[PDB]
Amino acid sequence: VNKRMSMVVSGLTPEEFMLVYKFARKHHITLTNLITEETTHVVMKTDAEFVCERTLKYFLGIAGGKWVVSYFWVTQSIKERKMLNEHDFEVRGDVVNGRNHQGPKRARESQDRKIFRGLEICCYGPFTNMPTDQLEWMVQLCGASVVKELSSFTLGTGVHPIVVVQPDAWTEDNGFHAIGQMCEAPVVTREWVLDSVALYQCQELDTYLIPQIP
Amino acid sequence: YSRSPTF
Repeated sequence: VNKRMSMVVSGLTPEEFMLVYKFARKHHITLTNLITEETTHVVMKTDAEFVCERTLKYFLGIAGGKWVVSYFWVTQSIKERKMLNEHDFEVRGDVVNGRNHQGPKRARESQDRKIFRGLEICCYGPFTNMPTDQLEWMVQLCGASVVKELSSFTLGTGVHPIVVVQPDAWTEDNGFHAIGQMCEAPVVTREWVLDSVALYQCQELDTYLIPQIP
Repeated sequence: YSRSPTF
């Protein structure tokens, strides 16, 4: 069948979005507020060097191997009144993981070798600023298998379980340290997932590990 | 607005 251009925007003011809306309207490009499997283009606010902030749409964009391109793609296409090529405007990095890590490009090219493949991940709440099912969708897009309960982890030397938590979300008790007594798997911060996705390369769990009381 | 959070 025909999968058609379909955009979402991120990090744009309500104003800048209007320009995109006009752009989408002129060229009859589908524009939506919510990102989906169908979405092909994620238009990010960036600087002159195509570096951008890390938003939910940014992560999901890369994870889905979609076109993650700069807002300049839209404005420049307007200034030339033509549909410019995405390749020229693909974001090269973000503020956090490097300004040219080429995460988006690698994500487009590694859809047969997903980073989280062969892993089972449980997103152990609570979290903030990012719905748990969105985080779960993010890993799922990256080949990881999602697990709801710590007791739902699949056993076997061939399956690797990972528990992901956000320490800042917990309150005044090192509860997150007590998880290890519930099941044996590595407990890592949400940053591990976010860094891995942004670069679209599976980071070593070392720097993200959380001390589990015996 | 209620602009999207950043990580």
